[PDB]
Amino acid sequence: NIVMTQSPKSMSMSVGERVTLSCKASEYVGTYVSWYQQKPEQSPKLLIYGASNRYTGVPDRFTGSGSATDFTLTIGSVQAEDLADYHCGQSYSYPTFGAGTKLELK
Amino acid sequence: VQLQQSGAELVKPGASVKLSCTASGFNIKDTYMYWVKQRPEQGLEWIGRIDPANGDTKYDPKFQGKATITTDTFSNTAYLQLSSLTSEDTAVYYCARKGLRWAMDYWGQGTSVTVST
Amino acid sequence: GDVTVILNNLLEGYDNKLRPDIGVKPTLIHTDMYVNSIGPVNAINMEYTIDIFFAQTWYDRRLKFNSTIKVLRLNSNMVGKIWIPDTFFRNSKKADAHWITTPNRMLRIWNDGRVLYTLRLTIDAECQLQLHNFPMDEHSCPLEFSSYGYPREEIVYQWKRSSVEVGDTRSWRLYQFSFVGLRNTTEVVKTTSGDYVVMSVYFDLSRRMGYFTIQTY
Amino acid sequence: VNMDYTLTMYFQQAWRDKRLSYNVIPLNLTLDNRVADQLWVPDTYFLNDKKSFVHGVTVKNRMIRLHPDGTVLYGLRITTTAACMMDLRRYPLDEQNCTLEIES
Amino acid sequence: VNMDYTLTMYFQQAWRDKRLSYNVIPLNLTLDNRVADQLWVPDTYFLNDKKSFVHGVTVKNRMIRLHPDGTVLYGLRITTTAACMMDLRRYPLDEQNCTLEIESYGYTTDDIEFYWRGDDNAVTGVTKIELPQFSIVDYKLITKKVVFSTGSYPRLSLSFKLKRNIGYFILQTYMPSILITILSWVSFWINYDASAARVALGITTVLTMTTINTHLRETLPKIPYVKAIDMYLMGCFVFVFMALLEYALVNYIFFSQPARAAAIDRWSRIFFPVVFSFFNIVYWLYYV
Amino acid sequence: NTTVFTRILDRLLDGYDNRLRPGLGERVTEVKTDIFVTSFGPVSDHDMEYTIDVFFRQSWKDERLKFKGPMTVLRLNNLMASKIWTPDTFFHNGKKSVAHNMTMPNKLLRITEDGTLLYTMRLTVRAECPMHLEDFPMDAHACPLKFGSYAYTRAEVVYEWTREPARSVVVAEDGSRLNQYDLLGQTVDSGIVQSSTGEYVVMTTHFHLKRKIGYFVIQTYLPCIMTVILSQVSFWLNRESVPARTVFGVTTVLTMTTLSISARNSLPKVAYATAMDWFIAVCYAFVFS
Amino acid sequence: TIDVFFRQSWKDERLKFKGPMTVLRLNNLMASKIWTPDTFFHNGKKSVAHNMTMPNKLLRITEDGTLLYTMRLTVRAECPMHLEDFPMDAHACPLKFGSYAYTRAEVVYEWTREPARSV
Ligand SMILES: *[C@@H]1O[C@H](CO)[C@@H](O[C@@H]2O[C@H](CO)[C@@H](O[C@@H]3O[C@H](CO[C@H]4O[C@H](CO[C@H]5O[C@H](CO)[C@@H](O)[C@H](O)[C@@H]5O[C@H]5O[C@H](CO)[C@@H](O)[C@H](O)[C@@H]5O)[C@@H](O)[C@H](O[C@H]5O[C@H](CO)[C@@H](O)[C@H](O)[C@@H]5O)[C@@H]4O)[C@@H](O)[C@H](O[C@H]4O[C@H](CO)[C@@H](O)[C@H](O)[C@@H]4O[C@H]4O[C@H](CO)[C@@H](O)[C@H](O)[C@@H]4O[C@H]4O[C@H](CO)[C@@H](O)[C@H](O)[C@@H]4O)[C@@H]3O)[C@H](O)[C@H]2NC(C)=O)[C@H](O)[C@H]1NC(C)=O
Ligand SMILES: *[C@@H]1O[C@H](CO)[C@@H](O[C@@H]2O[C@H](CO)[C@@H](O[C@@H]3O[C@H](CO)[C@@H](O)[C@H](O)[C@@H]3O)[C@H](O)[C@H]2NC(C)=O)[C@H](O)[C@H]1NC(C)=O
Ligand SMILES: *[C@@H]1O[C@H](CO)[C@@H](O[C@@H]2O[C@H](CO)[C@@H](O[C@@H]3O[C@H](CO)[C@@H](O)[C@H](O)[C@@H]3O)[C@H](O)[C@H]2NC(C)=O)[C@H](O)[C@H]1NC(C)=O
Ligand SMILES: *[C@@H]1O[C@H](CO)[C@@H](O[C@@H]2O[C@H](CO)[C@@H](O)[C@H](O)[C@H]2NC(C)=O)[C@H](O)[C@H]1NC(C)=O
Ligand SMILES: CC(=O)[C@H]1CC[C@H]2[C@@H]3CC[C@H]4C[C@H](O)CC[C@]4(C)[C@H]3CC[C@]12C
Ligand SMILES: *[C@@H]1O[C@H](CO)[C@@H](O)[C@H](O)[C@H]1NC(C)=O
Ligand SMILES: *[C@@H]1O[C@H](CO)[C@@H](O)[C@H](O)[C@H]1NC(C)=O
Repeated sequence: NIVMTQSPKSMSMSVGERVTLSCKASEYVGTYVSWYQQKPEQSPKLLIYGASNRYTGVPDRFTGSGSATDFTLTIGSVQAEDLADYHCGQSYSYPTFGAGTKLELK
Repeated sequence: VQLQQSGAELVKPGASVKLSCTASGFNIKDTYMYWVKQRPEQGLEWIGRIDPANGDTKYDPKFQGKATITTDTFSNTAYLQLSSLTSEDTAVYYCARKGLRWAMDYWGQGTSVTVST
Repeated sequence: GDVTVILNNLLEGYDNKLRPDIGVKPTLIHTDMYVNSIGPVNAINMEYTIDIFFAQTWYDRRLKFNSTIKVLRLNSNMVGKIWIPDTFFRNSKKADAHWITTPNRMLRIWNDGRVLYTLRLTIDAECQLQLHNFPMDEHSCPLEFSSYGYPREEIVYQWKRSSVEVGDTRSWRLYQFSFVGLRNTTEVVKTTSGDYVVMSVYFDLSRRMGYFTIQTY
Repeated sequence: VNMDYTLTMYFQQAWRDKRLSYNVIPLNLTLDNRVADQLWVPDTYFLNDKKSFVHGVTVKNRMIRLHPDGTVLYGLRITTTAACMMDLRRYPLDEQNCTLEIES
Repeated sequence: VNMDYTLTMYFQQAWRDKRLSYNVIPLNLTLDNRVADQLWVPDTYFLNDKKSFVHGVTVKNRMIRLHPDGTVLYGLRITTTAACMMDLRRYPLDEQNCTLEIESYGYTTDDIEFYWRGDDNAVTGVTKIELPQFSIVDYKLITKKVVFSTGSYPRLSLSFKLKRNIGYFILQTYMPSILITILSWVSFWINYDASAARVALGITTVLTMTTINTHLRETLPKIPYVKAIDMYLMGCFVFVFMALLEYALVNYIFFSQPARAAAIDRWSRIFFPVVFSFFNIVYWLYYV
Repeated sequence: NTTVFTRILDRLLDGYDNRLRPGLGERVTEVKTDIFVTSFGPVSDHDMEYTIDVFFRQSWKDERLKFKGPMTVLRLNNLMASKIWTPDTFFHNGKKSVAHNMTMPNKLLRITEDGTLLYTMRLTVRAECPMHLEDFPMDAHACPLKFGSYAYTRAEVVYEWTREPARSVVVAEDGSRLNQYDLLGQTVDSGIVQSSTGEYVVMTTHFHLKRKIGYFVIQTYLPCIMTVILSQVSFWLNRESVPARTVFGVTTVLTMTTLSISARNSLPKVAYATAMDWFIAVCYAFVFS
Repeated sequence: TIDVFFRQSWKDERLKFKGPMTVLRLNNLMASKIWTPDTFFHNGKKSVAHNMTMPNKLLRITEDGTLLYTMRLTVRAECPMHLEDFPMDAHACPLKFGSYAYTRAEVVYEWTREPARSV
């Protein structure tokens, strides 16, 4: 069982600034780390399938960065509708997700 | 393309609930079908997947025996049956299909089960 | 659908024994390469192995169609039905294409008749190394190719600006040598059959002093 | 040790086939090397070869060129390992004399 | 060195095709070997082969032979270089066992059934095989159904058991080392005052031993464990080294007390052959 | 009967163009590959190559090969695979791969009733494994095996593993022809390589190896050590015996020379110093001290 | 290794012809459209049938049906040796050849000249 330690636990950031999230895998996961954006009271929506591949219909301000274990999700000009949970999940083995990061505005 | 789950269930502790997930827009024989649970304000958790072309089902080690996943190719539906349930699995159950790079591109909507008396 | 109709109309009344413009003008062929790896340069046999992706593009006014699709992308199933230039490497002891799993070939026919034909080759080219100054010797030894049966009046080759592009140069099997550069050249040679346009690519190898420095000195 | 040598040659033959004669065009036709399977070519073989092969990259390395008077010109690129026994009774101050025999 | 073995066989298969059944002529038809390209023949392949071919001189060496009831016989003359993974921990006193797995590629076990014809006289010509080094001890025919991720396919196995002959090695690698040790023992009958002679002996012996060892180990592959012949050579090298260091011990305490030196020389003359014979006996009894 | 099945096959191939990939206009073909390593061949250290015998499985969806008959899956012969479209997967680093033809072409084709094809081959791939022999003979390697498509860019043919990527490349238990190395585990990955012609999908598989130090110990280090000891014995000899100590010194120095030469011949002609080279250099220095 | 001119000759009554010529010295590709015996060497290892430049073969159809079929081929045969008298030994290396798939009731071989003057 591969475990994904996602950081930070909960961050609060203002509009229009660059933000970054980290997802460190325990074992090796080549590029099979996906990033999902779950808004409250909705089903998760796939943002980044594989490392650094935006899904169809995702704005260009989301970018992935992949490695063997460490993965990064950078959002650029952050808008006001990007306030949601952001889960990272590997798929190299049976899928295991991270804990998620509650993004907040302040 | 469009996954329709069932409605909310209110089940007594110690019974079995069978949730359905009807896939419209594709054939389930082509992809896998993952079942995910999510307790309130917690991270996603994998239950198990099923290959509808054969019937090979894999489960999370902590969900083996408790849950079972079956299919129905005629109606393009995936069924998840919770054999014996306690008062702790009062979570939201999602149904998803595998995407391009083994991601889960299309998710369902969630059948929030509730265990109480 | 309709691509089958296009492919059937291109091969109706087509003779793959006659070069394009058989009695008008020579056929201009633009050649490009991609050196994957330059294999071991063994001095005993005066040879060296190289692995390339040879690409040839020419104009064929007979494979000219008019439809919404701009380019036809095909595998090696239609290479033996159109005209294909007979480029051979004049200094290759033994060379052969690749066939696993399917013949490594590519054919792309554009809208105006422009054809691109790409294949994968592993050539055991020959170069007589002047083994003086050994092991403090530097070589620059070529890979020459030209048409076989078509003289200068029928097939003319011509390098592109960015024709030859080496790979990473790190995972190559150049143990005792070291890649420092390359250069392309075009000339005309005389043979018992006629005058041929001979293209050449010179690879410059410089022998690093390490194995011999610790083995004999 | 193997008492043989290897040579690569551009073997070329020229005969006159009165059936492949034309007069409507003045140029010397150079057909694709796949037409050499439809014409008649002489059954020339080397008597003292051991392993031989026409090079086949990027195509079968052969030329078949017609002339307006019927003359056919058929060339190949062969690599023959001709076998020639040596007399080493004066090794290494010896002179070998060995050949390549071409027969129908 | 390649862990393989080449065998040439007359591989024959016999099935029953109802479509090739005729009741007009009463003779067993034998057709040209080129009609086999127009019938159906089972997709048999050897799983552990590396390089094989049907002999093609003067024609493709195959036989097709119908029968008036549909039975088809189909023979080839194959030369397979099968893979033979060997356990060389007893080399050259080892008995090898490597097989020839005959499996159908495309057809599962619910589409084809392999069985030896005769079940004991299926494989002939084994008792006439004369190998230059080994010697066939036993052969077995097995019938299994292996399971891959695409189904369950039938399989036949032909298994030999080759016992290596030890005459060549006793001739080539044991006797030279034994006699080199015997020569090394000569350094004890020379008087301990001779400093060049004895040194010559011990040093020539050491170098010879090490050379022999490396050469023999090269003739085999880079096997990471200690073979039996390697153990014998290491024992001989230990004996040689001990002889040299006993000459050195004698030369060290010679000037101080030559009586103890002569006593040590006698003790060596007596107890080097005894210990060597004891080691040799325990060796040839542990492996044989 | 067999005429119903002949009619089915002739209906399948009637009006089929094997020069067009399935779904040429409105779809990107999805080839679900898989590998079963029947035997990991011997890693040739001289050529920096390695041999591997595989059951290369592929499976795409062809909608032009749908039928409706008594059987569900048509387990056809390997000669039907030449009349339909099959992806031209080539190995990006394979040197001389052979496809076995004993006794018939080692191929397979199963056409499911809904068009889902399955096409396996039996290959013997001789791929390239670039090695950094800077810890020789205590080194560990990761020999790759990259395979992708030829003539089909990423917008046309995309490759994907058929099971969870961790369970796609399987190695048989008894399939280990490695006598010198030690196979640790596989590791798959999927990426995209740019080129002058287009963007191609490339599937990669590294087999991690780990050299066994037994043979090099026995044949280089022990002899080296024993030679150093044999050289060091020359001190306990008295100063009056000059002939002997001279023989000791010269013979040991030349035994170290020949050992260095014989130890360097096994490796490729590399232009840096390995660990064994340092050990032999230090023992050589000791005999010269 | 050995390098031979394997000549064979049988009589096919289906190839009778009357014309201006007596014998027809036909190409080597005509021999692939008629029946030709499938001779193989019982103790051959890897024999080649030279086809440089064109297949090295010869077919002559006499007017009465008699065929002559000649091949040029290198046979790498086996020769088990007993080396107890090495290097003062003498061997007898055999070259056995017969038919494949045709028993004695169907195809029988013979030497064309006296058996002493054949090889
Ligand atoms: C003296 O005797 C020698 C021994 O006989 C002789 O050598 C032989 O020469 C002939 C002719 O030169 C060779 O035959 C040709 O081989 C070409 C490629 O050769 C490479 O591959 C073979 C192995 O061939 C298998 O693999 C290829 C690639 O997959 C297949 O295409 C083959 O059919 C064959 O596949 C079968 O076997 C596989 C197992 O190997 C199975 O997996 C598979 O399922 C099949 O069952 C190698 O042996 C070759 O190595 C030798 O040659 C190289 C040359 O450099 C040497 O260096 C080396 O040392 C070896 O000696 C080599 O690697 C084939 O492409 C070719 O077939 C095409 O051409 C003919 C003639 O034009 C067509 O009729 C034929 O249809 C093929 O054209 C179709 O396919 C091409 C694909 O490129 C298309 O481009 C083309 O348009 C056409 O497509 C059309 O038709 C298709 C159906 O055919 C259809 O599907 C399409 O949709 C479209 O309509 C031909 O077979 C033979 O291999 C040599 N044998 C040996 C042992 O060397 C020598 O010449 C003689 N000398 C003289 C002077 O006479
Ligand atoms: C691999 O094995 C297969 C099957 O054993 C070989 O296929 C055979 O190939 C030969 C020549 O390539 C075919 O003969 C040809 O028949 C046509 C008539 O259709 C004729 O016009 C040609 O002149 C030639 O005689 C033969 O039919 C074919 N058999 C089958 C069952 O496919 C293949 O050649 C082998 N490949 C190698 C590299 O050994
Ligand atoms: C050489 O090595 C092979 C490989 O191990 C040996 O094959 C083994 O032979 C034994 C006895 O013939 C087989 O035992 C059988 O097991 C089956 C299991 O159901 C049982 O039904 C039989 O009654 C018998 O007990 C064993 O399965 C077989 N191993 C394999 C992998 O097939 C062989 O015996 C060795 N010796 C020789 C001379 O080849
Ligand atoms: C490869 O060949 C091309 C064309 O022959 C060379 O490009 C020429 O370079 C010279 C000098 O840089 C320019 O003056 C020409 O205008 C270029 N021609 C074209 C068509 O690009 C190129 O230099 C060669 N590569 C070498 C020598 O490394
Ligand atoms: C005094 C005497 O009898 C002599 C005869 C042979 C001598 C040994 C040779 C090998 C040496 C290797 C190293 O130099 C360590 C010392 C070492 C073990 C020596 C100790 C003294 C010995 C036993
Ligand atoms: C054809 O070849 C002959 C051979 O000498 C030559 O004289 C003639 O000029 C050639 N024809 C052309 C058009 O070049
Ligand atoms: C055909 O073969 C069978 C079995 O080998 C044999 O009994 C029978 O006599 C044969 N037929 C003829 C006509 O010889």
